[PDB]
Amino acid sequence: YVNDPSNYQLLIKNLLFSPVAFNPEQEIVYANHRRHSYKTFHDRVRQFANALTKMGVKKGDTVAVMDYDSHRYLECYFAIPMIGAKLHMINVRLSPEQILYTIDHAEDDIILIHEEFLPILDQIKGRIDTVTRYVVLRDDEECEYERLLEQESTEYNFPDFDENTVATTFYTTGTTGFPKGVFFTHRQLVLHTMGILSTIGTNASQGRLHQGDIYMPITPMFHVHAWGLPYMATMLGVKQVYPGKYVPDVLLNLIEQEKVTFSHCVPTILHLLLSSPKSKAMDFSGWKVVIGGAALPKALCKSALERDIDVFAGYGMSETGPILSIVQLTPEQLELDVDQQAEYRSKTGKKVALVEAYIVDEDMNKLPHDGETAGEIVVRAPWLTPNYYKDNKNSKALWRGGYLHTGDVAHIDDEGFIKITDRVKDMIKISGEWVSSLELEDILHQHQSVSEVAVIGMPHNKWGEVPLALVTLKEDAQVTEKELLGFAKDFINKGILAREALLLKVKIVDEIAKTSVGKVDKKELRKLH
Amino acid sequence: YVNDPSNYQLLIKNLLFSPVAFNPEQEIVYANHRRHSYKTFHDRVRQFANALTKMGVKKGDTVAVMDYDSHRYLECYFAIPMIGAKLHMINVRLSPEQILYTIDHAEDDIILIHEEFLPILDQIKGRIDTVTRYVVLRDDEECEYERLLEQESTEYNFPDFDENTVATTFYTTGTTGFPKGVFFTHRQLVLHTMGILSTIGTNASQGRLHQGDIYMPITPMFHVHAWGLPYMATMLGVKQVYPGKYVPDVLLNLIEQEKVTFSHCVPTILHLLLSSPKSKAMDFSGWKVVIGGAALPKALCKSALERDIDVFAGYGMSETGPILSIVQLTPEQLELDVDQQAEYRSKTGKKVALVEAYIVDEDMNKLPHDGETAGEIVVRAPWLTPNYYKDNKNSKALWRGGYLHTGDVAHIDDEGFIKITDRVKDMIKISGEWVSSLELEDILHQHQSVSEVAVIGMPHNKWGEVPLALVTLKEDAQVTEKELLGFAKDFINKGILAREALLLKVKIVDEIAKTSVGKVDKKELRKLH
Amino acid sequence: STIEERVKKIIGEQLGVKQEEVTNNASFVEDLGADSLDTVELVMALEEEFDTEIPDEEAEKITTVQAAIDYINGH
Amino acid sequence: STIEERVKKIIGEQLGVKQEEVTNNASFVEDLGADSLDTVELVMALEEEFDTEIPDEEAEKITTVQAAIDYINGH
Ligand SMILES: *O=P([O])([O])O[C]C([C])([C])[C]([O])C(=O)[N][C][C]C(=O)[N][C][C]SC(=O)[C][C][C][C][C]C(=O)O[C]
Ligand SMILES: *OP(=O)(O)OCC(C)(C)[C@H](O)C(=O)NCCC(=O)NCCSC(=O)CCCCCC(=O)OC
Ligand SMILES: Nc1ncnc2c1ncn2[C@@H]1O[C@H](COP(=O)(O)O)[C@@H](O)[C@H]1O
Ligand SMILES: Nc1ncnc2c1ncn2[C@@H]1O[C@H](COP(=O)(O)O)[C@@H](O)[C@H]1O
Repeated sequence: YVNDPSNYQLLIKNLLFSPVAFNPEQEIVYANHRRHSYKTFHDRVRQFANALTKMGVKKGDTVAVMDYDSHRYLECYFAIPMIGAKLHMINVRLSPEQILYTIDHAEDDIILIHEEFLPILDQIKGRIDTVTRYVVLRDDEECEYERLLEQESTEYNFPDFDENTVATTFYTTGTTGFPKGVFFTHRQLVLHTMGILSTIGTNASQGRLHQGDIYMPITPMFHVHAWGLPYMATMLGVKQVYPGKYVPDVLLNLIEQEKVTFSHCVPTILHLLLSSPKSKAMDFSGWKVVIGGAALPKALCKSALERDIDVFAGYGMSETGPILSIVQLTPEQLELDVDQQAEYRSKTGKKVALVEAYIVDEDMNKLPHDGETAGEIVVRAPWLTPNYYKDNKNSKALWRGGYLHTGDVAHIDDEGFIKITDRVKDMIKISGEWVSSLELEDILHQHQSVSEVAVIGMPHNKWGEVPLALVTLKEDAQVTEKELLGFAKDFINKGILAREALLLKVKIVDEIAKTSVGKVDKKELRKLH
Repeated sequence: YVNDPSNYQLLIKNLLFSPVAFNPEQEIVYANHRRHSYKTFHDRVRQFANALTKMGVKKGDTVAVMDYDSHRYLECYFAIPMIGAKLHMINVRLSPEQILYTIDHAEDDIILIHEEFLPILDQIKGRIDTVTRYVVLRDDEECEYERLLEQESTEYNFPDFDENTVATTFYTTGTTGFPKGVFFTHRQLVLHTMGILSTIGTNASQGRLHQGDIYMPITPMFHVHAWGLPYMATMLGVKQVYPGKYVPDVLLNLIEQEKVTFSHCVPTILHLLLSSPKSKAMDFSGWKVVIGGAALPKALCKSALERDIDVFAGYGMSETGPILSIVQLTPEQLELDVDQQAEYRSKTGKKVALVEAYIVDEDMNKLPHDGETAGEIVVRAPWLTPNYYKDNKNSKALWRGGYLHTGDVAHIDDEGFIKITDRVKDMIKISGEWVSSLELEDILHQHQSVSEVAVIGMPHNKWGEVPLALVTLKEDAQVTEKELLGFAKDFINKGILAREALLLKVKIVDEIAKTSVGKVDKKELRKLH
Repeated sequence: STIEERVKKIIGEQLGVKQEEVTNNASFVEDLGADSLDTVELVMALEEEFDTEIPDEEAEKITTVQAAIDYINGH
Repeated sequence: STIEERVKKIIGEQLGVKQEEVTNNASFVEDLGADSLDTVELVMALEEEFDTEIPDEEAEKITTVQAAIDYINGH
């Protein structure tokens, strides 16, 4: 690559080595396991670069990671892209068959896998062709990653290349035949960091991330860069605490003992934290959770506001950076009582800097922002995936009409608040994972005696939504719900179906509502059953 | 495309409309269903081109076909490539999950599916995204293909384009994680036709295909262009008989009633034909079967030679056109008795025109053709797939060292006869389908109590090879063969495993042979169990 | 439940044909349309229901209900 | 086979911990390391073995063996 130093490229190395602030004695904490300053973190990143170079990782290679939220994942967020390689983040919560498919599709060269994820590998390790090396990670001195790092020097000259080289990739299981691969460049990640820092750092007094915070993620960190927050924290040079496996009690202990002030999670985790008996004698009045999983319910928001938690909601998705919207309260709205506060904080929010976010109908006609008309959201931003990896038709359907199609139906108020009414599909979302209703319909239709199977979604608190199934039996056929539940469970036991179908809650009916054309009225069915 | 008429492009339309011979009143026979001359066949091809154009099929589209050997498949072999589209041939004998994977990978626009293959579709139809239209085929006047054709004119001006545009694609399930996609161009298919016609038409008196033959395939016709034979037959303008579903009695009736003289099959089908009671009072002394499935056994060859059948063997594979080698007997060898004849006719044969076929060791060192030294076969020819579709690492391993790696270990005599000794892997091949030993090993290792599972292959006549499994039980564990057989069968019942594992024949042992390094001695195990 | 009734009901369950409509001369491939592979899991259940072991040489000999009936009643 | 023994053996079979080593105060998530999802198929088999129906509100209340034991013996 011809440098031309006057021509500046936006790279992740500039994010690490040209931060907003850098205190060499600020800490990085891995829960009750490890602690080390920022200087040793930089040294470790350089050592990891040396180790990867020794392993034979070139500028076009892919390194896949499968582990929990820890300092090692933070080191991988930086070392692998800075060498010019591609970081493939594996969703450990997918079924083994889907995990194997994503590994084969991405063509990973090296795999860094945690010890306790080894069983999942053991039932797919035979069918993996591209992988040359496995590095097994442990939480003790026995870790292979740690032994690899300590054989290397803390010196390394990181290359400079084009800012449009791909940095990260991960696979979204949004309803389709197979998982789809998204990817982002160095430029896009740097611009996402800068834009969101501009948006949420400049807020007057509420819901701001600044250089005095202490950050602890509660998002799995293989889900779209942990909403980009680990990159931002490193940019601000703040104390970072990584909990590892999510356990409510140890999480609360970390919050108390480390004085965490900024976190992000999904509604289920927040509900679990609030329902824990250990969370009654704690001081929560310094904490700034961002809820972005799905549809922060107003009841949970009110329950959190009485604990003195600055809870606000945000909107994004796998294809969008992810962050697209955040709720910011004006100083007049900061003095409303708890009910109106809960109503405002549970909206999807206003769009962030450099985002367009129109609302459109099926003919690509921009609807008015009158506050009640609904349509699909279409966006333009500096950090959107241009297409799906190794895909053409779905890529064209993603960017139809010159805009990125989110797949969510919402209405936009006069001041700019966005409220998502539904999806453009009849799909379910159990907790933070995607599950397809059509696939469950087919699996249940493969039963011995089934007339019509239609799967709809019903709301929930510990899960957000449950995949209700409605089955009509054949002539003189009588099978209990246990039979069909076990039949569906058998598929999950083979690694075909994700574990989120373990609470399917099937229901036997005899009449199926159908439209004038005859299509199953899933909205009417939801209002019925 | 700029034509430049002096610049000649090798296209399949030139194969259809500039044949070696064209008799407008020669017949095309679909067994007991339909008969029509070559003139109506040309008219039907033009009508099918018109119908595909009306459906919106452009020059880059893919049309997938899923049916039996019939006149419709022959029409698809010509119409779809001539329009410039790509013909994806679906292997109906793969598991539904693999079929769905191949459909999604190839991104088919239209699917032409037979009526009796509908159930397989019904359990994957939900997870198909790219397909816009299904055409259901039947053997009566109710067929949708027939109704589509009769609404169109018999006039069409076929385009001329570059000869390097892709014509056909199909997926090989040779041992890997997922099926691999091969593809060929118009030029490659035309050159394969011309080269094999030159090789087998110029033979003096034995095993030749000429303009007076009557041709009937017994290869499924979705397996690598039916060895290219339907293209050759059309070039020679000979009578063609298509049997449909392979049933030994109806096949024998067609052979007798239509006076078939040239066919190709795999050893299993030939064994079934010879073992049929209807095949004792028939005159087989005009028939020229080519056996190319795998390792034509000498016993079957002798049994066929006593019926006055000109049986000879050939060698090819999915990546190679397929044809690479054919056995041709010199007039001195035509007077040997039945035993030496059977020995010679069962070899893999000499290479065909324009084929190189060296024998090499693991360091790419060309071994001598002394007749006993063995090595892997590496080939160069005008009709080899340049790589696997949407694949990089396996593509590089396929063409390592500038030659195509077959994966078969053989030795070459002084005169040029090739004899395949084994594979470069421990893989099984039940009848004409590929089955992976490693995947079965993993599935069985997922059992409640298993110590070591190793799968080897043992020979057979009705199947060619059976996938023997050797399982060592855990401490104080005793499970019968029925348990493990049913456990494996359950996976097949879910569409995960191919039906060729229904004769696994597991075996319980307590000692596993291991090398000095410790690897399971699969050859020693085969000699043991 | 004689030997013939059991054999016919195995055949009906395997190939999906009603046992009341099964004939003694029905051929697995030609008449009942059973694929060569299906006929092998067929032989498998015959053994399973008669607690015997069918050798391969004999397994290829059975192609109609009659065959299987004779082989079983004879052991 | 009392109620407590049955409950403990369900817990051991589900979470893989030996029933002889199960304690009355063991917590499904903290002590036995059961994922929130695993604890739901847990409640499923409790009902299956006691032929009852656990309402969701109560299903969230059980997090230790003791809980489940009390809920079951009380019905
Ligand atoms: O501890 P339990 O009992 O096992 O709890 C079960 C549960 C819910 C799985 C548990 O909380 C847990 O461990 N993980 C919860 C699942 C989760 O964390 N899902 C998060 C990923 S969802 C996602 O990627 C959405 C991406 C778009 C969001 C962008 C955004 O919000 O921008 C603001
Ligand atoms: O069901 P049945 O009638 O009792 O018999 C069972 C089988 C499946 C064996 C039956 O014969 C059948 O219907 N089909 C047999 C399977 C088959 O036909 N396989 C053929 C494809 S194998 C292949 O593609 C090899 C390609 C390379 C060969 C190239 C070559 O030979 O060049 C000369
Ligand atoms: N704040 C939110 N409000 C409502 N739905 C949300 C919110 N954040 C995410 N979602 C939904 O969760 C989905 C994320 O899925 P994905 O990123 O593709 O893996 C989005 O497409 C939304 O439908
Ligand atoms: N005449 C033959 N003799 C021996 N093996 C053969 C012969 N024809 C095919 N085969 C084998 O069958 C395989 C075909 O598999 P494929 O074409 O990849 O789908 C080849 O790779 C060979 O191993």
